Amino acid sequence: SGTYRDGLHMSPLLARHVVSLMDGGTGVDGLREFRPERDLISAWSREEILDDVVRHTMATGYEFPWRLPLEWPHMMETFLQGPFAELADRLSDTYTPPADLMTAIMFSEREQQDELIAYYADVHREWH
Amino acid sequence: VIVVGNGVLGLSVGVEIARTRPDVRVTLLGKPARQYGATPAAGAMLGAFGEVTAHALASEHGRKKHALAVQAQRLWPEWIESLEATGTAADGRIKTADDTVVLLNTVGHSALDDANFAAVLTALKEANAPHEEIAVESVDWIDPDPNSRPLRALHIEGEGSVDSGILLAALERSFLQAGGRLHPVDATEIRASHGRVVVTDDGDFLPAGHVVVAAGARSQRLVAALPGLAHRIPRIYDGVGVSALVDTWDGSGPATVLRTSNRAFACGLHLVPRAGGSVYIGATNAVCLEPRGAASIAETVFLFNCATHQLHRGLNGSELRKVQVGSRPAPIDGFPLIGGTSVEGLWMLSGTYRDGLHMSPLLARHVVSLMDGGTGVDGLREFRPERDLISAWSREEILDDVVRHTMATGYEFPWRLPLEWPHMMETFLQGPFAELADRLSDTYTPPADLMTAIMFSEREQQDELIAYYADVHREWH
Amino acid sequence: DVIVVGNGVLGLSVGVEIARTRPDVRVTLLGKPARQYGATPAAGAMLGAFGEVTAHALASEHGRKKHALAVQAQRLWPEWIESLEATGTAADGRIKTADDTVVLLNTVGHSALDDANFAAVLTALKEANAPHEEIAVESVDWIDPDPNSRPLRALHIEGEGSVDSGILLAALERSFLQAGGRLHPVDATEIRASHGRVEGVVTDDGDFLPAGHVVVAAGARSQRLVAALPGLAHRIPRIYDGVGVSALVDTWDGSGPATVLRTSNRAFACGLHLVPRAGGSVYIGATNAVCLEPRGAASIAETVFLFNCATHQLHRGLNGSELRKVQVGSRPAPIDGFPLIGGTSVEGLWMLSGTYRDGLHMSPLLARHVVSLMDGGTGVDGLREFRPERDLISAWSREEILDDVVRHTMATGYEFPWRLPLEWPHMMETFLQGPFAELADRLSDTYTPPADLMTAIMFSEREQQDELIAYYADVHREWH
Ligand SMILES: Cc1cc2nc3c(=O)[nH]c(=O)nc-3n(C[C@H](O)[C@H](O)[C@H](O)COP(=O)(O)OP(=O)(O)OC[C@H]3O[C@@H](n4cnc5c(N)ncnc54)[C@H](O)[C@@H]3O)c2cc1C
Ligand SMILES: Cc1cc2nc3c(=O)[nH]c(=O)nc-3n(C[C@H](O)[C@H](O)[C@H](O)COP(=O)(O)OP(=O)(O)OC[C@H]3O[C@@H](n4cnc5c(N)ncnc54)[C@H](O)[C@@H]3O)c2cc1C
Ligand SMILES: Cc1cc2nc3c(=O)[nH]c(=O)nc-3n(C[C@H](O)[C@H](O)[C@H](O)COP(=O)(O)OP(=O)(O)OC[C@H]3O[C@@H](n4cnc5c(N)ncnc54)[C@H](O)[C@@H]3O)c2cc1C
Ligand SMILES: NCC(=O)N[C@@H]1[C@H](O)[C@@H](OC(N)=O)[C@@H](CO)O[C@H]1/N=C1\N[C@@H]2[C@H](O)CNC(=O)[C@H]2N1
Ligand SMILES: NCC(=O)N[C@@H]1[C@H](O)[C@@H](OC(N)=O)[C@@H](CO)O[C@H]1/N=C1\N[C@@H]2[C@H](O)CNC(=O)[C@H]2N1
Repeated sequence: SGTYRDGLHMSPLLARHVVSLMDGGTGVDGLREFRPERDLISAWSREEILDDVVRHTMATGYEFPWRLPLEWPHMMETFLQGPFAELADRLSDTYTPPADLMTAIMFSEREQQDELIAYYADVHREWH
Repeated sequence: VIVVGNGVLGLSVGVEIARTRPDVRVTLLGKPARQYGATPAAGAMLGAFGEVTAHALASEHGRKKHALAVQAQRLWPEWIESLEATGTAADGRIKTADDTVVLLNTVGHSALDDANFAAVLTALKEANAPHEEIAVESVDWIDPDPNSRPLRALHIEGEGSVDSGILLAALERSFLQAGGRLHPVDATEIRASHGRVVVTDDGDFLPAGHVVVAAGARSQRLVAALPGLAHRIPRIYDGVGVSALVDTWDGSGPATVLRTSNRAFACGLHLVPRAGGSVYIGATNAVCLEPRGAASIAETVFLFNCATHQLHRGLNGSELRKVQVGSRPAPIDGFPLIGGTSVEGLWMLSGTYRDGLHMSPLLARHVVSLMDGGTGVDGLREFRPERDLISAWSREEILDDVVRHTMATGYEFPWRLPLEWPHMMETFLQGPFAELADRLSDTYTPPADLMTAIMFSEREQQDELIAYYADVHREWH
Repeated sequence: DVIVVGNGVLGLSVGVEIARTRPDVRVTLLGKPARQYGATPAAGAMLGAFGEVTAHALASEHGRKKHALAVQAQRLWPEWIESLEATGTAADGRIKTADDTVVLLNTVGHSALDDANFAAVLTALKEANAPHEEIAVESVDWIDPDPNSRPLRALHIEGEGSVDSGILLAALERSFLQAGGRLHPVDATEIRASHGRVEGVVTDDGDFLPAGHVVVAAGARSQRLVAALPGLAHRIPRIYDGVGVSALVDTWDGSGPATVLRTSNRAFACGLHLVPRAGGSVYIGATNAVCLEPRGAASIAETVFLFNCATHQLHRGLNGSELRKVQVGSRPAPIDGFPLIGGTSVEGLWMLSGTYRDGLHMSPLLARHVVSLMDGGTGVDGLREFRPERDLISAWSREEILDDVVRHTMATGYEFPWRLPLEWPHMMETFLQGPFAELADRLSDTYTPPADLMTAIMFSEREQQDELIAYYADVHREWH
């Protein structure tokens, strides 16, 4: 599971991998990293993800595509940085959600954000 | 008597001093270039009811300003008669229209345009002013883009316009006729000693027992060099305004002023009729911490786009005669600086922002009455030039207003964007403006027009304002 | 005595060349400092050769000749500038403002113009062995476009540059005086000829100036001036006003690009370009509308369109930059789409006009051509077809022009750029064909106006259309 955009494409390879593991083999070399039972992976710095989430947020405008005064995109770029930086810091000292999930958390209810702070904390206690 | 400044205010007080005191020599300073001059860039509308906003009529200070504008309106017919009397047919007519039509369209924020249309209607009813809501199909001349068209229209009777250029010529002519002397140089410094009252930019010195400062946006910078007055006269900034003269495709023009209510950050759309197949369109407004003598591309495009879509598509193929730029004197606390000073013989007539020209006859009569030992006009006492910064609104009201006006710049464009985006911008604008207001001062909050300028200024310019606000608190509290 | 009528780039350029190569003769140049309707002072200006290439131009014999002349003109510019700057000092300023041009391809226009014209420019550069390369858009210096208006392809053309048209005019005036030329700041009212020879020029102050040579380079007024002579009303092709709007902008930070920045030519010979200037200024242009009467002022529409394209397609920083000046000049727009260069049936009467978008670029070559002809030479080979005294050229079939005028009409939509329901462009394509086909058939059995002029005629008054039907008929009777 957790194949997001390309499980269907990878299906023949992923199926062969799991069957090899079930038969006492090692399957496909690179897939060991993606063991289902693991600490949350941190593939990017908080800094990389905060740049990415602001860039992707701005991209939702250009993809529409919007038409607006030329000052406005510069205003939105600078006023988006603070709130996303604040959310990332509030969520966990160690884990940063990738951009796709961070925007969903940003626009979720306070209760759902607090539940994620608890989840991230409980995962840290289990693995640190 | 020396009048410093050759705008509508300087020349209007100059004319009234010269006429009512034939004993005294009155000299008026300022150059024909009229650098940063608001008056020559003005249409201009004799704006009283047209200037009504919900926000203005919710503060005590705003309801006073409105009352003065209504009083000023009554002086205009005899003031024009008395200025045209010193000239001939060939000098042209000061008055270009008697009536104004206010248009409501959807090319703006509902939170400004809907509220302000209702407030104008209300203020007209309260004052028993002659007006009626008319069918949009009965408004003459206009040919808007259907997607930008008005759906409601308001005819205001006896609210009109003047040619600001013919007004200036008539004031100069009337000043000379009454014995005034025009010296085409700029004041560099006001000289005072032992608390009593000009060095000019050619090096000369002119003595006087009365100095009236009406130097538009430069008025406070000139008086603030005197001892203590740096933190006792409220700062005046440049409300930079862009307008245009257009020769219409067929030489036609509307019989009335055409306008919207005031829009984001005291911008607004209007067309003022002119003689000889020309129209005036205006006007943008941006508070700048340093003066600027040239229109931006953005200001030009916005003014032209609004006029062609919301007023007449015929303006699209019409010839651009002139792009005009002037500085509305923008007082830091949002109210004019009119009257006497702690220095004997030193008077100030400035910080009139959008409507100094309209109020000129009343403001001139007020200052002359004060100079002759009178009390002048009742309601103008609150606008003493030497004062603590007025706080006409709560920090909360101003933070709601600045976010609303910021959003309005979008709806006025008008923008097209995903429907989630306006909600995102509303919530993400609140924090930064709240943070700026708290950082600037514990006591003073700049009005919205100035707050947005401060928000997008350099850190050095923000820090300088924090020092200014602190020094003003120490002087007055 | 030689009299040059006109003080634009063409008049002054031929003036300089006559004065320099004939020190024996007195050369007098007419025209006032106001330069009313003057194309030259409103120009950036680009030394446009490859940048001016369109698919449509390079599909006609007459268009491939014009291109060849523009390539020839380019080779003269380095020595021409050297020879003009040599008569001045450092403090007079540099004529050259850039050496190179970047052509940008964005989607703020019709694919049928911009895609076809980008390919045609690339092809014409390859054919002429001109130094150039397709570069990464990320490697174009200075530009900061709106992402939705950004270029996705860019073409660096080496040795295709720009001049400050104002410093060029000053350097031409200076160089003219240095070579013994005399400037008389009045306008010609009338050319006098008798027994098929030039006598001289009546000026607007009432005076009469005698001469054995008169060169007319009065821009858009050139044909109206020569047509008063016997027979010539229907023997010299009419020139109209290609009214052009440009602007000088002081950039927010005093910066400017190192190269010319431009698109290919767009709807009705409009186009977007930025020409570098000294002292924190840039030139942006340029609109184009053929007008049947002259117009001295930009429209609101022209100003907004120029500013909107520059701020979105070139640099968003121009949005907050200060407008110094809106400039208006008249491109001399010949009715048959080709210049009027050379000799006349009247001895001593020469004409140098109808250069539309690229008179300034071709000036050194056109000046050398007319001087060679005046000295009994043949001048430049390819310029014979553009004799000023001619039947109207028919460089394209009526069919080609009707396809072109509809395509350019549609392009005015895509260049805005418009947003409308997807059925609407297909409806407009089909409903535009009939009216333009009807106009072309009504105007003449033989002559078809080029697209730029046809749209102007389409939206002119019935009286102005009828006058053109009479003109075209009178020209047919004179030549056929
Ligand atoms: C719009 C879209 C476009 C896509 N395009 C591509 C593409 O172009 N290329 C590509 O490679 N992939 C594409 N994908 C899919 C991507 O590859 C996925 O990662 C992949 O399909 C996941 O497959 P899955 O079998 O894990 O999950 P699913 O396809 O979701 O199958 C899981 C199934 O289990 C069932 N189920 C749930 N709970 C239970 C239960 N308790 N007991 C039994 N059954 C249960 C569900 O009903 C469902 O049928 C796309 C997906 C979407 C949504
Ligand atoms: C775009 C625009 C539109 C407007 N529209 C309207 C309208 O519709 N209705 C309306 O009522 N009003 C309008 N106004 C004007 C508004 O009322 C102003 O508040 C008013 O014009 C201010 O007049 P003033 O004499 O105080 O200043 P100004 O008109 O600026 O005159 C001050 C003069 O002092 C000169 N000066 C500066 N320094 C010195 C010095 N050291 N010595 C001497 N002289 C000096 C300046 O060059 C200038 O000429 C408009 C203004 C602008 C810019
Ligand atoms: C907006 C715009 C942009 C341009 N951009 C470019 C560019 O990027 N690159 C380029 O190569 N070229 C450019 N051009 C110019 C183009 O090449 C023109 O074809 C060229 O300038 C024509 O030169 P001219 O000397 O024939 O005309 P003009 O410049 O019009 O000169 C004619 C002069 O004669 C004067 N005159 C008129 N009547 C009389 C009379 N009776 N007697 C005496 N004098 C008279 C006029 O006032 C005028 O000054 C541009 C032009 C415009 C309008
Ligand atoms: N790039 C040239 C161009 O677009 N030509 C147009 C063209 O012929 C038709 O429009 C489309 N879109 O095809 C046409 C429909 O009326 O209007 C044209 N535009 C004009 N003509 C006006 C006059 O010269 C005076 N005032 C202006 O501002 C000019 N604007
Ligand atoms: N009606 C006033 C207004 O919209 N104010 C803007 C406002 O403060 C912010 O933008 C929004 N939309 O809220 C802000 C973000 O930089 O820009 C403001 N506008 C400007 N500042 C520029 C400078 O004065 C010089 N050149 C221009 O062209 C001016 N335009």
